[PDB]
Amino acid sequence: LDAELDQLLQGHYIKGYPKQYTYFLEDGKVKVSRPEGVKIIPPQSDRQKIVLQAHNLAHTGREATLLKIANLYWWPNMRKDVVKQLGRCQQCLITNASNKASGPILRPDRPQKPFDKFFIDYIGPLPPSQGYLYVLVVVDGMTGFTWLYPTKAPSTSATVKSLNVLTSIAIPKVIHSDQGAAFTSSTFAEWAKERGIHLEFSTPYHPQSQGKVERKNSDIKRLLTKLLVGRPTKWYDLLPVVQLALNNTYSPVLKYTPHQLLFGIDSNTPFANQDTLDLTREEELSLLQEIRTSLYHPSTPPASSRSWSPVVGQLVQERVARPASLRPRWHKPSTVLKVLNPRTVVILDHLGNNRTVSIDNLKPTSHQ
Amino acid sequence: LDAELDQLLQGHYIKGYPKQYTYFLEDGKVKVSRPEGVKIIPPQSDRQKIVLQAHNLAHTGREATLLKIANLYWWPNMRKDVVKQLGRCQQCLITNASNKASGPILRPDRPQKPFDKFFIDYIGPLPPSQGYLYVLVVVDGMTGFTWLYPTKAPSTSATVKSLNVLTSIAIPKVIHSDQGAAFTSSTFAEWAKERGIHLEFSTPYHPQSQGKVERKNSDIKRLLTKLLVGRPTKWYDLLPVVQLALNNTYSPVLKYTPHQLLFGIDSNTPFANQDTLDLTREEELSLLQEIRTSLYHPSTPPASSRSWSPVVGQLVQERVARPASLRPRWHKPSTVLKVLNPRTVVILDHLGNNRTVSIDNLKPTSHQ
Amino acid sequence: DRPQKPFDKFFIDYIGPLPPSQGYLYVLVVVDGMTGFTWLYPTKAPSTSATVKSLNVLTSIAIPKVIHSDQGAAFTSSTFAEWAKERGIHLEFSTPYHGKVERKNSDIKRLLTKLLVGRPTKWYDLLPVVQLALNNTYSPVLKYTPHQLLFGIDSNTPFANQDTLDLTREEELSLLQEIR
Amino acid sequence: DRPQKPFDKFFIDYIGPLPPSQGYLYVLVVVDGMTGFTWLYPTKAPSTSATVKSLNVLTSIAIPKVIHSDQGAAFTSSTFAEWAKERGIHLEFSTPYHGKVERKNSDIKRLLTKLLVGRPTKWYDLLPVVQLALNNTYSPVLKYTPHQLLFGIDSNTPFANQDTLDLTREEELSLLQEIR
DNA sequence: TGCGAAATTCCATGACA
DNA sequence: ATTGTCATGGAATTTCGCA
DNA sequence: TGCGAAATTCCATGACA
DNA sequence: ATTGTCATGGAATTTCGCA
Ligand SMILES: CCN1C[C@H](C)n2c(c(O)c3c(=O)n(Cc4ccc(F)c(Cl)c4)nc(C(=O)NC)c32)C1=O
Ligand SMILES: CCN1C[C@H](C)n2c(c(O)c3c(=O)n(Cc4ccc(F)c(Cl)c4)nc(C(=O)NC)c32)C1=O
Ligand SMILES: [Mg+2]
Ligand SMILES: [Mg+2]
Ligand SMILES: [Mg+2]
Ligand SMILES: [Mg+2]
Ligand SMILES: [Mg+2]
Ligand SMILES: [Mg+2]
Ligand SMILES: [N+]
Ligand SMILES: [N+]
Ligand SMILES: [Zn+2]
Ligand SMILES: [Zn+2]
Repeated sequence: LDAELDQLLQGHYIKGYPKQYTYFLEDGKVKVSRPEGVKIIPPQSDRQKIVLQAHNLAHTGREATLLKIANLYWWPNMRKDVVKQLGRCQQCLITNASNKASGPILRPDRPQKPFDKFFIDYIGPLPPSQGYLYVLVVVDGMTGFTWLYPTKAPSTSATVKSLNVLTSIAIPKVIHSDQGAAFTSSTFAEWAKERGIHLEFSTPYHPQSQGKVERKNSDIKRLLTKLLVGRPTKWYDLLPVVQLALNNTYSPVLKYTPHQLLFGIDSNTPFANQDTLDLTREEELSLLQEIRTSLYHPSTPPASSRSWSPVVGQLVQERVARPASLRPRWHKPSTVLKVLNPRTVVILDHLGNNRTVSIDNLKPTSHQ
Repeated sequence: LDAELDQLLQGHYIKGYPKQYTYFLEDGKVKVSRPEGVKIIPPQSDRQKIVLQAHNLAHTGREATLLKIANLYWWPNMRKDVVKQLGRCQQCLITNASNKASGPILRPDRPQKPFDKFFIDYIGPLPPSQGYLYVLVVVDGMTGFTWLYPTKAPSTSATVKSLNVLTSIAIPKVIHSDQGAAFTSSTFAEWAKERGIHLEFSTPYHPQSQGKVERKNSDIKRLLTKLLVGRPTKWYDLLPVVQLALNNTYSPVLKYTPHQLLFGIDSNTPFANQDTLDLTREEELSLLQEIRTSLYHPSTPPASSRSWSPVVGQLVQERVARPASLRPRWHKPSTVLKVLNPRTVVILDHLGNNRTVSIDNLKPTSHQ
Repeated sequence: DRPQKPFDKFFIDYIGPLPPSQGYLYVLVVVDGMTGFTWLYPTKAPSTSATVKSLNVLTSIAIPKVIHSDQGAAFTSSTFAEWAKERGIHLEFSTPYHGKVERKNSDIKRLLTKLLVGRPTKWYDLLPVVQLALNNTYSPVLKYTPHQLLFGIDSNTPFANQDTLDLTREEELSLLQEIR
Repeated sequence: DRPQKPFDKFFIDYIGPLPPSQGYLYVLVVVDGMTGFTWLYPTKAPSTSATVKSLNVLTSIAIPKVIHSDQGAAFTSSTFAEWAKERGIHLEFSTPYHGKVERKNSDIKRLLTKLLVGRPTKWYDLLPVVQLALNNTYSPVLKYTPHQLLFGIDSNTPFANQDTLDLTREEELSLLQEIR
């Protein structure tokens, strides 16, 4: 403060104030002759209020703030004081964008068997057809085999009606969904428990986690689109056609159709494959087990040069899901409790609840 | 046809049919013993109908189509016949996604002087404040200096009222806009002509072309957001504050505020710069001209490995702007007349109109 | 001759009229020959129309090379023949008035009969568990269940409780009451 | 002493009452001392309130170190003083009852007077062209126009047609009619 | 004529309907 | 007939202060 | 034992509210 | 308490047919 600047004026040395410049008094203010010009050295107990005034002009970050301040002042380690404020500006922390990328995606193992894992999701609303508005899409994780059901609503009640029909064929170990109202209702949870099916949920607002079903939705819409060109969009009657078409389409990387992976033999559909005509069913099922274990598995891609990785105890901010106009895109800071894996974390929010969350919906709070 | 397959059966050589395999007759169909198994060689006049039937199952591309066909048949050069069909499937051509990236962006020269070029654009609707719903944003190209006007509508009439106030200060050579209704009306065009202002329009649905103003919109919303945290969103009264704040904020890359670039001297605003206090105005204006010519200019980035470049005479497809549900995302093919530059082309649409269009809204029609 | 396979032959047949359950009266029974897998569809009538709606659902999952039925009116109709022809399914009829499939069909009747007593009206809801039972039932002749044969894997719902399937004295007495 | 600069001093003053144009009666005149640049704002009244609305617009573009006025009621009000203090603008009053700026102010009056005859009611629409004229007018004393001095460049609207600014015999006769 | 640390520059990231 | 841009904060690089 | 061309594999691009 | 995916069509690479 005014104590320290007394010492400096008479010609003593103070830590941080390079001895080799001329420090003088003028209009009751301590000044210094810097290469850029004369600047005022405010007392230490003045410095916070100065940094704040500068920052608040436009809520600028480090360098834009510094450049204003440096117009009138000099002191030792200005940017340290600049950064200290930026890390305490609530509006900046919750409004500004992140500038660090998530770590590279995981590629989970393919479910080992048909019926180990189902991924499910709604599509719509689409244009009314026969008074239906949505599709329930169910995709078996191992095979890619897909069931399609038209609904009037993305409701539990419709989901239960639909799965009751599908589960006639087989009961799956796990059903994976996103956190849509239909799948998180307790009516659904009961239905699952009744049948020893385990429910697994994606982290919120992260459809990649359900990538298999989401990617099937695309193909479903793409085929429906092609088939409807130049006609009115009456899709209801086409759903079964699309179902059969896709389940019998080859994935060029795998060289198999979902149907093949599910049954080990084509049914009576166009261009059916005849390669196992001479094997017994037992021999056919044996070769199927071999094919199922040796399918291509993609490996996690290289990290971008400016990715960040969650550490326990770190301050991080959840992305706001449906930000209103002129409202921040980020919630208040919170703390990483557990790192489930390099892409998923548990956070304590400030409220403070435990929230399981995708690294893609986080940014690491700047300036510690 | 049946002529060619007669020759083949008796043991002759025909071009494309490798002589070293055994070609036989069975159930009235010519067959061959291939490493993968016995396959039927359909007659040439049969082959189109076969490729079509295969493709139509799910409207599959090259390899997924081929794999079906190869289940029953062999002939010479199957994929040639496969590709020939894919290039004639109207539904595939207008529905499928592109898989080639545009060439790297251009970085146009900064306008040389204030008032050479204005970029203008609307923001909104925002929440009602004082019964206003939009902002007119005007950004001078050389300086970044920005004018903000609240409007009830993104209308010509409001735009004219606003520019009448701004043009009090100075008349610009050119005003650049996007093709919003307000800027393309003839009422506007007249207003421009009256004053010898040239109107320049972006290619449709390509806001990058107006990158300067679009990027200012972001900062405008960002500051408004910070200032409104924890209050109702009454922004009207804040517009002038935001205007002044931004115009006086430093760009760290440039080391100047828009105000500085426009005037060559700070006005009476917080942390005003004092470096030219001892120069005359004439000396100050002289140094300003020097600063204005030596500003950082970014250079066009490296091309992605799978970019494409428009050639005159090439078939290309315009992106559909507001595709309805279950409707193709691409228009019918059209022809490149002129290549204005590596990122902008003139196309003849089929109707056939001349359309000036951004390479980012084109894909090159596959399979020639 | 080639070894027998799934989807080589579907054996179809009707069961009913039954006590109305949710406005349904019949069950279309579909049984794959090779695997012995069973698909059940509730209908309102043994008509070509209801057969066509129901098989339309199944054949959107797998298409048989051949369907086999008796000479029921629903199956011998020219509409049903046009339907099968469209789909490239050959139709096969046993002659009028006369073991894997047959034992399966018998189980289905016997298993229904067992569960539609005390509740002759709640069978519509039960169809899915009926099928799971049928399809995860040990086959005396082959080592495997139908599920196993169709998918090449163990099932997540094994029916270890092979039941009696026979009527107790209570069920016997009050199945005689239901038709009295 | 430092050389004089833009935004060092704004000279403000009212002109009116004028023939009502779009419900406006006055013009607030703002002139930068150093450059001679002019900003005009139409008001309904020479009140502190209208001054405050109008300058609020201007000071959202540039803020003067000092505003200079005569001792008009609008400018000597304590409200206007609080306003200036908020903005860090020092206020300066000439004493009651007594050349760059003065010649400028005179031109403004003379130029208005010329254009508000034959159309004493369409001046609101004309304010923007009035300003462009004033700001792109050659300065006898300095080589440059105000635009040139404020922005350091040539303008896109040069007024090569330095006009008469004097009233012809027609204008003279029918300006005497307008007040008769 | 080289050290440690502070300043400055670099530049990927993301958002402008 | 036209065309991306630039605030941001860690990381990388240069400069400073001192010897 | 090496050539030209056909087949197959590679893989960036983009879209799943 | 959980986690991207995969059809697509030019380009790159391998294999084929023949000698
Ligand atoms: C209400 C519960 N809920 C939450 C959000 C709304 N959500 C739900 C979805 O089914 C989707 C969806 O399919 N896509 C499309 C998309 C985009 C990028 C991708 F990488 C992938 Cl794989 C998919 N996006 C979203 C979303 O999160 N938008 C912001 C989404 C859902 O049901
Ligand atoms: C109706 C005339 N019209 C056409 C389209 C609607 N448009 C107009 C705009 O002002 C914007 C706009 O600001 N952004 C945001 C944006 C997105 C990415 C970027 F790189 C940048 Cl620089 C800006 N997008 C679109 C748009 O084209 N959405 C599909 C847009 C406009 O007025
Ligand atoms: Mg969903
Ligand atoms: Mg989804
Ligand atoms: Mg716009
Ligand atoms: Mg815009
Ligand atoms: Mg019968
Ligand atoms: Mg006066
Ligand atoms: N995994
Ligand atoms: N340029
Ligand atoms: Zn802030
Ligand atoms: Zn097609």
